[PDB]
Amino acid sequence: AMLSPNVDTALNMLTDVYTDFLGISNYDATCNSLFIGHVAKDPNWLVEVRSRTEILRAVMNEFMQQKPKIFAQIITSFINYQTTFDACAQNSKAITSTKQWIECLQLLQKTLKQNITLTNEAQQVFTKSYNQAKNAEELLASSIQDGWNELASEEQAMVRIATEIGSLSQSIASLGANVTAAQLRAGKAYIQSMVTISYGVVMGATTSVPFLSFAGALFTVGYSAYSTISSAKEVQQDLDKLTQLQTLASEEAQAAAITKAIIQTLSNMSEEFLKIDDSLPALSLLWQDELDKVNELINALQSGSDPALLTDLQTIKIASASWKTISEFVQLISLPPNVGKPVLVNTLNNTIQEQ
Repeated sequence: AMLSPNVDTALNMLTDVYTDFLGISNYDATCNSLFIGHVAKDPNWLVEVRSRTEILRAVMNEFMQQKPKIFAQIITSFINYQTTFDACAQNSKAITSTKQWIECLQLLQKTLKQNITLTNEAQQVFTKSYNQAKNAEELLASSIQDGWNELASEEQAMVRIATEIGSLSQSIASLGANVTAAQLRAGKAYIQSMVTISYGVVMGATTSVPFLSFAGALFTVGYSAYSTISSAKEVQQDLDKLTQLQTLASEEAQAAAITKAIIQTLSNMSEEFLKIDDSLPALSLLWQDELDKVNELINALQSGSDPALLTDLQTIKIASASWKTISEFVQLISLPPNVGKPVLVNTLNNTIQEQ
């Protein structure tokens, strides 16, 4: 236990930070790109969904108003500590008085308390937005449930259409790249492209018309998003079975099934990126661990322990290398990601690029 965290541990946690904040931004983009058409006077349940999705849109836009500041603070926290820590580490043990060691280590103490405070405050932003999103998603679930209850005759047809839509989304998501610290460190470049699925519905069993459009981000390496989506057999298979399943249902029941599947996807991504993949709690405990070790060392040298026998000080120049490696990483993930050309998936069964 040096004055440093385990490096592999810290990088994987920073990778989670970097995928989570990317996920939040893309989720926000998904919320603000959601489009629902008309032709066919809106049923009551769709009037309700339009309003309640708008609330969810507002909740995530409010969070985005703070996300840049929150992300910047995380990056700065690691840049500031490594710089301060590197200044301590240079102290040649030969000519560095114990009073000097105490001084520079107390500057570490000051920064760590800063870092802990700003991390906890950011975590409160997450919990505020998470609870807001959950309440909004509960209103969405009620509306679509009431809509399905107005169509009990077609309930099992709607369940099948919704399931295939969830499967189709999963089949595309399963083509995404695995983002790890090892691969970011090794220079791998991840491409972030938005994939729009345009869900049509059949009118009077005769003509397909647009109903809803929904976009989400897909990460690839090397090849574009279109290259792998257009090449996946599972995707085209899911598209063909969805078309046949939509022939068993009213235009309105088709719409209610699409809407329920999209509501479920929105709810899972908020649960994912605003709570489960929220790594701020683990970030605070990292700083806390370091404060405990620095205060123990400060207490030790103040109270008369012999400095050259305290292992935290014997290894200070190795902990500095760890912090440098960590700071090199946060600067890497601070870059703008690479945006690829978007992909359109239309449920008249075609895959287009640049669209």
